[PDB]
Amino acid sequence: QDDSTPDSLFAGLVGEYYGTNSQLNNISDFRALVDSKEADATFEAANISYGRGSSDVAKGTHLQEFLGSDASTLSTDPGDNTDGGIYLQGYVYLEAGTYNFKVTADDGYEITINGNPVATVDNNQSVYTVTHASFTISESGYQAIDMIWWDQGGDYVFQPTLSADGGSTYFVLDSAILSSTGETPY
Ligand SMILES: OC[C@H]1O[C@@](CO)(O[C@H]2O[C@H](CO)[C@@H](O)[C@H](O)[C@H]2O)[C@@H](O)[C@@H]1O
Ligand SMILES: [Ca+2]
Ligand SMILES: [Ca+2]
Ligand SMILES: [Ca+2]
Ligand SMILES: [Ca+2]
Ligand SMILES: [Ca+2]
Ligand SMILES: [Ca+2]
Ligand SMILES: [Ca+2]
Repeated sequence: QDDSTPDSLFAGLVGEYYGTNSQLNNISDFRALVDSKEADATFEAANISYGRGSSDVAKGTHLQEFLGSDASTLSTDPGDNTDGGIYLQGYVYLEAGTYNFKVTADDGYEITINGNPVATVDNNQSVYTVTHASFTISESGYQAIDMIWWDQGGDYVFQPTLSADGGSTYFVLDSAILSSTGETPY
């Protein structure tokens, strides 16, 4: 806790959605959007496997469809924009050891753990899956995590999977291991 507002405890990350009518070309553009205003909607990101869909995430009900099982936690239904994206933050339970992400996305994204980038695509792209380099966790427990992802338009998908076993199996980040505050969710 770091202010005077109690924070919701749930098995997920704290999600924020931002839309814009400017072009998002890269991570910097999306982070600047996040900095520029209050979120257009908030949600609980408890099953981080979104899309795929078409015809712009920021239009109509496409965000709801993209978020799927998480859309019932939306604070509002945003109005139309051309471009948009999400900012997720909270905690993930990981034992000490080596891990790596494998992420399918359109457009780009950045994932950080304990403040260090561990999976980055700093550009727009049609759907593509990257196997990212491995990283280490020094101490078992809840690790800080954040993610950004955006859609510049067109198709959209975001599925960042994680392997604990050297790339032999991967899992989606979901309510089994996510925490919004770092306390244990029940
Ligand atoms: O290559 C850009 C070109 O492809 C289209 C096809 O619909 O968009 C694709 O590529 C974009 C990244 O440049 C993705 O954002 C998009 O989702 C994907 O459909 C066109 O919009 C543009 O012709
Ligand atoms: Ca607080
Ligand atoms: Ca903001
Ligand atoms: Ca809408
Ligand atoms: Ca879905
Ligand atoms: Ca739901
Ligand atoms: Ca655009
Ligand atoms: Ca796109």
